[PDB]
Amino acid sequence: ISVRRQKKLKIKKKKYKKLMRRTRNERRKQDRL
Amino acid sequence: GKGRIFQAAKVYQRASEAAATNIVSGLPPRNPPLWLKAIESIPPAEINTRPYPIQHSPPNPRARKPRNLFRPTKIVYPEDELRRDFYRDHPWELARPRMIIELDGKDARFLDWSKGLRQRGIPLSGESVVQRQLWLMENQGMTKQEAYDKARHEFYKLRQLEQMERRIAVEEARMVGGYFGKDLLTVGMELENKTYESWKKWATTEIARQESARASMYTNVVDN
Amino acid sequence: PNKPIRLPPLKQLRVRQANKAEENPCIAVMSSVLACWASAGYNSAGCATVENALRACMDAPKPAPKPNNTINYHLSRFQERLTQGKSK
Amino acid sequence: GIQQITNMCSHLQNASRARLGLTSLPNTKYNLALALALHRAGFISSITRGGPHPPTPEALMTYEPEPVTSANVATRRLWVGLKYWNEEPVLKELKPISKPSRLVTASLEQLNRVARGFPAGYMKGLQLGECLFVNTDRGVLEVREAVERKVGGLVLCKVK
Amino acid sequence: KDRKHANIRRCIETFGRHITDQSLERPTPPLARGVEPKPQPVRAGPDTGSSEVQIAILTSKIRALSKALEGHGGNRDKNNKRSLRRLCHKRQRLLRYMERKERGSGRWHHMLETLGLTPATWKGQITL
Amino acid sequence: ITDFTSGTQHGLTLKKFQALNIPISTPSEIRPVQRSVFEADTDVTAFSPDEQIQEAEKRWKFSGPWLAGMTPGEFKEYLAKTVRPKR
RNA sequence: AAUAUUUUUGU
RNA sequence: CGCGGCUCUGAUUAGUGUUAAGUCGAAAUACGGUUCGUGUAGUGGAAGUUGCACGGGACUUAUCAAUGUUGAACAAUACGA
RNA sequence: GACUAAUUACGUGCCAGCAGUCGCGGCAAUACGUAAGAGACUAGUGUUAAUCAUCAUAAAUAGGUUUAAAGGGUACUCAGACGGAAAAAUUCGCCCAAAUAUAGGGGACAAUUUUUCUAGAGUUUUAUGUAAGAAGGUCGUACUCUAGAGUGGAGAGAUAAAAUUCUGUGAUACCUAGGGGACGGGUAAAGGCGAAGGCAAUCUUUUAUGUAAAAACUGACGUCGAAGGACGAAGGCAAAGGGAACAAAAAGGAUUAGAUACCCCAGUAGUCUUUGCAGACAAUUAUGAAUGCCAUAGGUUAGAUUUUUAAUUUAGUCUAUAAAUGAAAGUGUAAGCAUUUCACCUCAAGAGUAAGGCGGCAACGCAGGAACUGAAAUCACUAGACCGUUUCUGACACCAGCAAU
RNA sequence: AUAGAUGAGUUUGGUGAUGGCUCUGAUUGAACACU
Ligand SMILES: [K+]
Ligand SMILES: [K+]
Ligand SMILES: [K+]
Ligand SMILES: [K+]
Ligand SMILES: [K+]
Ligand SMILES: [K+]
Ligand SMILES: [K+]
Ligand SMILES: [K+]
Ligand SMILES: [Mg+2]
Ligand SMILES: [Mg+2]
Ligand SMILES: [Mg+2]
Ligand SMILES: [Mg+2]
Ligand SMILES: [Mg+2]
Ligand SMILES: [Mg+2]
Ligand SMILES: [Mg+2]
Ligand SMILES: [Mg+2]
Ligand SMILES: [Mg+2]
Ligand SMILES: [Mg+2]
Ligand SMILES: [Mg+2]
Ligand SMILES: [Mg+2]
Ligand SMILES: [Mg+2]
Ligand SMILES: [Mg+2]
Ligand SMILES: [Mg+2]
Ligand SMILES: [Mg+2]
Ligand SMILES: [Mg+2]
Ligand SMILES: [Mg+2]
Ligand SMILES: [Mg+2]
Ligand SMILES: [Mg+2]
Ligand SMILES: [Mg+2]
Ligand SMILES: [Mg+2]
Ligand SMILES: [Mg+2]
Ligand SMILES: [Mg+2]
Ligand SMILES: [Mg+2]
Ligand SMILES: [Mg+2]
Ligand SMILES: [Mg+2]
Ligand SMILES: [Mg+2]
Ligand SMILES: [Mg+2]
Ligand SMILES: [Mg+2]
Ligand SMILES: [Mg+2]
Ligand SMILES: [Mg+2]
Ligand SMILES: [Mg+2]
Ligand SMILES: [Mg+2]
Ligand SMILES: [Mg+2]
Ligand SMILES: [Mg+2]
Ligand SMILES: [Mg+2]
Ligand SMILES: [Mg+2]
Ligand SMILES: [Mg+2]
Ligand SMILES: [Mg+2]
Ligand SMILES: [Mg+2]
Ligand SMILES: [Mg+2]
Ligand SMILES: [Mg+2]
Ligand SMILES: [Mg+2]
Ligand SMILES: [Mg+2]
Ligand SMILES: [Mg+2]
Ligand SMILES: [Mg+2]
Repeated sequence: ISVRRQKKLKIKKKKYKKLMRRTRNERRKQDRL
Repeated sequence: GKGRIFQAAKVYQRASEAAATNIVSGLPPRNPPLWLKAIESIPPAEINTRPYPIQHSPPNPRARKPRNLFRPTKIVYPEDELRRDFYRDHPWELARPRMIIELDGKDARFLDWSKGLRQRGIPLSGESVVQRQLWLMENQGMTKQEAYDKARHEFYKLRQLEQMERRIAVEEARMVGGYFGKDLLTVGMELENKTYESWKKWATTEIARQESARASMYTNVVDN
Repeated sequence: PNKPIRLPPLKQLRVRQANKAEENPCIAVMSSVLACWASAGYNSAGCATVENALRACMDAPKPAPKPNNTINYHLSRFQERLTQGKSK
Repeated sequence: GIQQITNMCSHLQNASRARLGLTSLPNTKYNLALALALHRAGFISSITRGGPHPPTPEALMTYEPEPVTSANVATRRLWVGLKYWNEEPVLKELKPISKPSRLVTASLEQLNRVARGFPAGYMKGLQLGECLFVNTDRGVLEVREAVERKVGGLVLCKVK
Repeated sequence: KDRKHANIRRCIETFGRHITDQSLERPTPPLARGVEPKPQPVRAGPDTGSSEVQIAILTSKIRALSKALEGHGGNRDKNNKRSLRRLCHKRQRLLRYMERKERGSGRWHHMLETLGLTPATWKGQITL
Repeated sequence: ITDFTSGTQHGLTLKKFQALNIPISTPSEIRPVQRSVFEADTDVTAFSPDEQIQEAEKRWKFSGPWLAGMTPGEFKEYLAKTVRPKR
């Protein structure tokens, strides 16, 4: 896999890792950890 | 694939087919090249086929998976061991120049080593001692050392006379009014002078050069 | 210790600067002048003999260029023989 | 086993691809069977078993091998003479069919079809120059020999 | 290391097929149907390759290593945890072969009782 | 390419020495006694197991090495690989 | 030889 | 009647796809102007950026201070660009 | 319009519309709408939907995974597939050979089994060599802390330049005497060692493989290996220690249009020790492990043999090639010719995401879709252009000088 | 059953690959539009 295409996966995994933090407390209230 | 498709061995097969028929259908084929019939009955030889090379020494029998089965082997004779023993005992025998340029290849036809060291066509050198030693060692059933001594002493008696001739031949020529040129001892010394002088020029030039480096280390530009 | 390796196949076996680069000699004399001023002084008498040498240097004519070195030509003859071969 | 015939098929190709005059093969009852078929078919020159070193080429046929007992059976080997003609090997391809993972058995009714350039089963038709070897009760024969003897068996390899 | 090669000499002297062929009553396996015993050539040296000697030598290495892994700081040696698993598995493949080859011969029972090799050493799967 | 070089460095050095017309004599320890080298008594390499030490002084070509000359490592290799396997 | 200011954008 | 499954719907709320013509920066591709990516842990409106180890899909992209030689005289009927 | 057999004119002007795919239409459109001509099928003709084939496009026949979708982090290993030599019994597998063939024949191969064999795989004979691993201890250069009311007496350190900062409560610099933690200079190499991860000061202790040479011994005991279990870098969580140095965070000073940043003054977790959890990596040779085999050369590592000078030779590793192979780059102890076996792939994007579930203290890991939207995504190479890219070549391009705006 | 195995348009500045999509062939217990 080229480096240009690897950066497409890099942006997807970061925005997801960044999303699971923001909604971590909300998922803890509903018992969805 | 840096190589190219060489079809040099099929120039006949290819030319024979291109000349069998005519491109213009309905006409007889024109005459073929002048060389098509000359090599009609002289096909090429088989190339690029690795055979089992000639074995100049008994191959290792204990090897169960031997390699290099298609590698030419070294040519070693019984004389190779004798040449090394002699020339090592007589290192300066190599300084005596020897010509390895053959004239017609028919040199081994007049060599009868049952007569002595002096043979026809070849000079008296360490080889004549080796060939004489190998003969006595094989025919007369002598040992390596026994044959070596006999063939080695005959070599000295012949070389001694050679050095005695140079001395007497010159001394004999002057007794009747015969003069010669510059001997090798004098010419050799004159050459050293021309070289020694050139070294002296190089020494004085570098010596003076180093003085500048010694003085340039310290600084005295102020001129106190 | 190991011996020199057999160079890989190169495009060209050559030396960048065949003929040595000559350094301006008068630049060395100037450095000596600047040394006196640093230690002795500017309007002094110790730099007299050194300042004169700097004027005589710039006045003298520069040497002539030396004949180019033919090293790169001989390196190109024995490249394929000395190295692994030529690459391109 | 069939693994030996597969190794023999690959090696004979690599040897012909390298344009080697002689070729060695492990001395086995199965390898000698196919070797005799290749020789009887005209692909290899001769077959003589010997030690780890090839016999004297000058007296290949006249070579008198020593008995094969348990004291030397581990060192014996089959020495095959490869053939090259018209700047081209005579045993170019030796593609196998029956591999250790699967043994392909063909019937007489199918070999009769494969012998005339028509597929049958997991095989394909034979074209000009091709050749198919079959291991049967009467030895490792050729598809045209097995068709004449009216027998089927195990397909070993296809030779071009 | 000195005991290692001194024990290897004990194993060859205790389980050596050249010593057990006479010290045991029925060392060899019982003959099969139609099979008759024949004389075989004598050995030119000590028997050091038989499964009995090897299984004993692996038992000497398993004890020296398993004892070093249970000593002080032995848990921290996480790289030799594989060395032990490879000695017990290597011994499992020789016991699994010698079992069917010896067909319950007396020479096979002398090795088990002497070394204490229970069925858990070769019969199942060794998971350490 | 044929890696060659001029051979006069040793070819003429032999012709110079032979121009002095002097033989080679056995070394003498310090009554000058210049004995020739090529003589049937001294210049001999073949021998038999009958000759004792009294004749070994004449020979010049020995098969064994000179102990005092060999290095400590070259001596070890001799003792182990040439002497030990001869008992 | 071991040096390093800043300098974005283009339907 | 209870438990479990399943379908629909749900204030509120999240992600992603598409849509030439908006705004804010300029992260990548050249040494991309702080080498870029992998993992992991933080951090920032956003792309990003920071620590730690790792990869080259980046430096094999490498090209002389060994400065390069009186290596056996000369003359002859030998030798003759 | 081309695929697809068959042309012009006028009108329309990215509007109206056409379209199965690529596409056409922006004022002289063979592609739209009319008129004419032309090409074809015909009581049928087109369109929509569907199925097969196209598609080797889930490849049993018959694929593929270095750089294009796709090799598991690792190999010990249960099951399971596959696997020598020369004979024999049994099955009658396989073949004659079927019709799901009674009963026979043939014996190469196949399955179970038996007896022998040594070429595979193993054992012994302290190899040599070696940063695999572990325990208990130490050594040293530098750093840092304390003290000597030391010497000396105004600056130091930082950066491209500075500022925050240090210093008259005596700093930096130069010493003396006590400590205190972690680090590993040279040697050092294309070198080596382990299953991988990874392992480089030193002593003792301790542990499994591997390699060379000969002999001896066992006698196919072998390879691969789902799952389980074990091991698994840095970072991280948990507990107790340690804390010199470095340094996420937090915080300040500059740079800048702005600057969270790159740079700087300082600095907590953390890095280290011990006991557990955790299991993700460009865990890489972007190349699973293993067997058989194919022509040379130049280095290099640990051995062996020898006429130990220098050449043979075994097992590794690294460059450059031949045949060959490949999309090519290139490989050429393999990315070749073959084989075994496991894992994995089936257009892009959504997505390694959602839901339920499992593991974990947590962080997260394992497993793993579909809807919506597309006709392309994607690889290597070729020639250019560009480079706050290298080395050069021309030009008042620049420097310098004079004149001018 | 021995004649039975076939391609085309489309990614790129361009070449060669990879990999889809679409057309070409046959058909329906078919529907619709114009007849
Ligand atoms: K590169
Ligand atoms: K049978
Ligand atoms: K002080
Ligand atoms: K190794
Ligand atoms: K710091
Ligand atoms: K664990
Ligand atoms: K090599
Ligand atoms: K989703
Ligand atoms: Mg990929
Ligand atoms: Mg530790
Ligand atoms: Mg633009
Ligand atoms: Mg709602
Ligand atoms: Mg960046
Ligand atoms: Mg940028
Ligand atoms: Mg950058
Ligand atoms: Mg990074
Ligand atoms: Mg911050
Ligand atoms: Mg780059
Ligand atoms: Mg047309
Ligand atoms: Mg297009
Ligand atoms: Mg129209
Ligand atoms: Mg009709
Ligand atoms: Mg891998
Ligand atoms: Mg895993
Ligand atoms: Mg992975
Ligand atoms: Mg039967
Ligand atoms: Mg036996
Ligand atoms: Mg034996
Ligand atoms: Mg063996
Ligand atoms: Mg040792
Ligand atoms: Mg003071
Ligand atoms: Mg310390
Ligand atoms: Mg590594
Ligand atoms: Mg070091
Ligand atoms: Mg295995
Ligand atoms: Mg597993
Ligand atoms: Mg950790
Ligand atoms: Mg930790
Ligand atoms: Mg803590
Ligand atoms: Mg700040
Ligand atoms: Mg650690
Ligand atoms: Mg790693
Ligand atoms: Mg595997
Ligand atoms: Mg290495
Ligand atoms: Mg290479
Ligand atoms: Mg291939
Ligand atoms: Mg996908
Ligand atoms: Mg997953
Ligand atoms: Mg989930
Ligand atoms: Mg280019
Ligand atoms: Mg101008
Ligand atoms: Mg100006
Ligand atoms: Mg004006
Ligand atoms: Mg392009
Ligand atoms: Mg394709």
